[PDB]
Amino acid sequence: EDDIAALVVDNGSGMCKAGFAGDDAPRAVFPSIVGRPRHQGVMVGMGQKDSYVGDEAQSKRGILTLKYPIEHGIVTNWDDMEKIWHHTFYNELRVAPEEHPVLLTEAPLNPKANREKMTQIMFETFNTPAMYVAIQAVLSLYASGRTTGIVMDSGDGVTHTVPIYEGYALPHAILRLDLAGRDLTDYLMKILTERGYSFTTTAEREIVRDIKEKLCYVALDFEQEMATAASSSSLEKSYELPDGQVITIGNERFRCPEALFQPSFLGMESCGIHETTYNSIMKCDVDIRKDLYANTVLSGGTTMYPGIADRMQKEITALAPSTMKIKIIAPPERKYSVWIGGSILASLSTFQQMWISKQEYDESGPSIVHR
Amino acid sequence: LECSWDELWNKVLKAQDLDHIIAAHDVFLDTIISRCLLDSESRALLNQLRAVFDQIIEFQN
Amino acid sequence: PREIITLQLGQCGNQIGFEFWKQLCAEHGISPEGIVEEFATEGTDRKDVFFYQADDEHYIPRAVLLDLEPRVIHSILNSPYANLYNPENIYLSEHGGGAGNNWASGFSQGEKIHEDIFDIIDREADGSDSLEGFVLCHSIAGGTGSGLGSYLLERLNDRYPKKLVQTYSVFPNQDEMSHVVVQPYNSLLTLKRLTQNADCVVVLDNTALNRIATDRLHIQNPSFSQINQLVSTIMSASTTTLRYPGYMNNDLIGLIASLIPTPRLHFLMTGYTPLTTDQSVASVRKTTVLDVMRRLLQPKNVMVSTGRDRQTNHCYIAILNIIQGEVDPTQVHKSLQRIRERKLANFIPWGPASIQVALSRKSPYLPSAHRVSGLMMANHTNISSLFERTCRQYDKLRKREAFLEQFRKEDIFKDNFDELDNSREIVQQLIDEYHA
Amino acid sequence: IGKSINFLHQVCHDQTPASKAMAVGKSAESPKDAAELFTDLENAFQTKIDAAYFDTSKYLLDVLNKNYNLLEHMQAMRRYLLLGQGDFIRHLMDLLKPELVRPATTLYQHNLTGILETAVRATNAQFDNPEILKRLDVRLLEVSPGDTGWDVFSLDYHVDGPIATVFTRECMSHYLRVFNF
Repeated sequence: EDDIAALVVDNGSGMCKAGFAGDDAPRAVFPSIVGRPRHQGVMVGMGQKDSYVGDEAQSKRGILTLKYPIEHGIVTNWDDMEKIWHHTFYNELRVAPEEHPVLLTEAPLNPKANREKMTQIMFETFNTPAMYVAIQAVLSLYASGRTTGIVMDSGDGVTHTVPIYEGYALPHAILRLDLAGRDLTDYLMKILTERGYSFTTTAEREIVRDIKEKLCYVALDFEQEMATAASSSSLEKSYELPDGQVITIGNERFRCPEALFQPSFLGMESCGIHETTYNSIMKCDVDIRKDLYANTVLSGGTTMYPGIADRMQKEITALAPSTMKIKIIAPPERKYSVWIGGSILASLSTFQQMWISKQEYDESGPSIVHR
Repeated sequence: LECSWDELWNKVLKAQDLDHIIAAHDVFLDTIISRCLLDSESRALLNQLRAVFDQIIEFQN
Repeated sequence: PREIITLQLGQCGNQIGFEFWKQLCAEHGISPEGIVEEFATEGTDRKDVFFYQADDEHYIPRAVLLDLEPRVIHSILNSPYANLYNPENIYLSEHGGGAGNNWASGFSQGEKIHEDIFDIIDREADGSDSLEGFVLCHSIAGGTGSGLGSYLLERLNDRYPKKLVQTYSVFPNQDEMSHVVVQPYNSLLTLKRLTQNADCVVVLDNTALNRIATDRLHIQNPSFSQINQLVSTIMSASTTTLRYPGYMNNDLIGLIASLIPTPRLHFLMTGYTPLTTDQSVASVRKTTVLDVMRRLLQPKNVMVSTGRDRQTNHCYIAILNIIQGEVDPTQVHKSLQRIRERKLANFIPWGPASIQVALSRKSPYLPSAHRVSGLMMANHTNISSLFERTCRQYDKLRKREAFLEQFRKEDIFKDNFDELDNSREIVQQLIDEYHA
Repeated sequence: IGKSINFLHQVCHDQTPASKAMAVGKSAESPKDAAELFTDLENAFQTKIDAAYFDTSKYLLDVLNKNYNLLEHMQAMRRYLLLGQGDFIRHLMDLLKPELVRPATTLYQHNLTGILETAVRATNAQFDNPEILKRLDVRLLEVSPGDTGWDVFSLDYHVDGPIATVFTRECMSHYLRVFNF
């Protein structure tokens, strides 16, 4: 059919999340890496292979050098980008995309010269029968059961603030802000160094990116949360990693979500998350502004916190007018909210003539994406 | 040693079965033993490859 | 362990071992203060063959540098390199006071820096487990490299008797005699110690350097700075069985045993095809093994000059042909076939003769990975042509009265000159006699 | 195809090769044959057994490639008893000459393993993480201990698990003969 036999590949900004449609989480997600040997010899670890990719490159990362084919959300090199597509279809799924349509993703700010490029790869090399290039912004909105609103994509890529009005986005309100989650995990190592615990192993730094979502919590009003630290509150948790190095949280717990609103800890004069939210809506048409306040959606892997839903709610009124109903739609999962929207789209009734095939590709070439 | 190293190792990466791994190995491991020492027709060889084995001990001591 | 302590000595001999160490570091793909790619350990499966073991992630070469000229050891500290060199153990700060151009200078400096010269090889063999031997990397150029090399062949031969001795001797140019003027004298003194107080030598000529230097190097001038390039490559090729995986004669005393008929007949001709690399975009057709080992027995690479009239009444007996790396190495026995149909070299019917083939994997580093290299180590009995020529240069200078009293101020006071001449003629008759 | 599913039961899994799209297939087929006139398929039946065949054969080599390093052990026994690399075995054979020259003992085995582990820490250090080095031991025969010591010594590559599937009993006995020459 294609009801369960349409493949959902959500090429995110640092992890490819592949799976079959009609599920609520991806089958296999892992960070997208490739690794190129410099001199080939006798191997070590996993058996003879031309390249260690993906999850056989994440098992050995000190015998190889890591290179993301998707860097800052966008494909930098297209040769190695086919190599991770090759990895997702045949190792971390196993089906041939020639009988099964493919639903692949895009950035809300990739150039069109790039967009004809990803259409040239799937049709020729993987020889897909049909596919459709879909925005990540609209899919996360679709998992939240709306068709209009603005999604606050904060992923392992570029922060997007995309107001979509009836599946059509405003091409004069998509701000590219340079805050990424990978910027925060990196900020967190260098203020751990003020406590006296410094990294020197790449494996200890991988758990910094886990701890950021795991141990670290968000309370309302950080400013009094450091004030309650001065009267010695309970909030300081000390993770033990077997070895002498410690990753503790407590005086760096609240600074690291505070860096969402304040990029000055990172050392820049750029816009904050609420600020880049407010600048995007403040250049939108005055008649459909109301529909964007009431359909604010959090999405991405940066806003993975238990208590960031209400922090953004008590915080966003103090910018925008109060004669606006602003309601923060915060799902507990949201990394997979792009993927759950991409699977649900495969099971959409009104999508069985919005497929981009090889025959329409044969009549107009790779500008059939113009659509 | 050469003709046989380039027989096993290059064939196994062509192979897709596991039963083809033993098909490229079971033809390897019975030639290696005939061309080295023992078969049952190589007995004119290994009377001379063992007669030289003891001749270098006695030439040495 | 087969640890060798290289004994760099003389004005040309320290500089050719200087780029010998520099060649090894670039080809193992490791920093010379450090390590950066672990593709260096996956690729070279033994990097301590000629280095001290690791425990700081450094590799300290197994070298000693004494030379009577302080210029060569000053040619390290005015070079940028000095982290692959130790200023207490790999070099001392200035040896000798000698000018030098006297063989009796370096012989008395050897009998009074005698304590420090045997305290620099046991400061370079305090990590040795089992010593293979000593390679005396000396020059015959000057009285610097030639005077002191004659002392150390006696005392390493009665203090360490089951150890390898092997020298990579060079001779200075015989077409200019301003370069060293004690040259016919010092060559014949050092030859007495090589033919009964040594085992194997590898003889190398400068008039045979310039035969090749106008052939593909396109320098007419007799280099003293691009003379260290040609030498460090053919040195590192001889032990590619002992640094990269061998199989049979995986030690260097495996190769060297197999190239000696009997002593005072061991002077081996070296030939090495790729001195410069034009296989850089014409390496993609895949340079075949088949028609490139045909010159590893033809004189179109040889480092020792001889006439061409002695390549038919004198015969090679042992020739080593080292091919390296993928090249389709299962058609390599097919290459050794096409030699005999040509008779690129004539071989004695009188007892055994041998055309020896080996292979070892190539360097992890790109200019030394698809660049087919052929290492020739011949032993041809027309090697006496240099030696009769040097003897002819010896008898004429002793009748012109230079170094018959100007070399008798120290260590000779009795005539013992016709003693060196008569023994020199015993060795040359014992060579020609072997081939029938 | 029925033999191959049993070889991943020597890896032990309850997984139908790779994807779960092979599992949907069993459910689809039972109604599709049932609904038909009374007719069984059989020109199409041989078509999806190709798509099953390429799936379970590349995957049965990929389940090993993650875990056991099969073909890596194919190169491994060859350098330790088919004498593939001489720098590994000369440096063995050097350190082994003061014990093989003397009469074998009842305590012969306890020193020959120990010099064996320090042998692969005097030419090797990048194969500790590999199990090559945890899969070699000392082989001794029936030969009476009056012997010289040489002849009875041989190294053997120790095989276990689903890797002993391809390292059958008939093979290495013949390598024993070829090691000796």
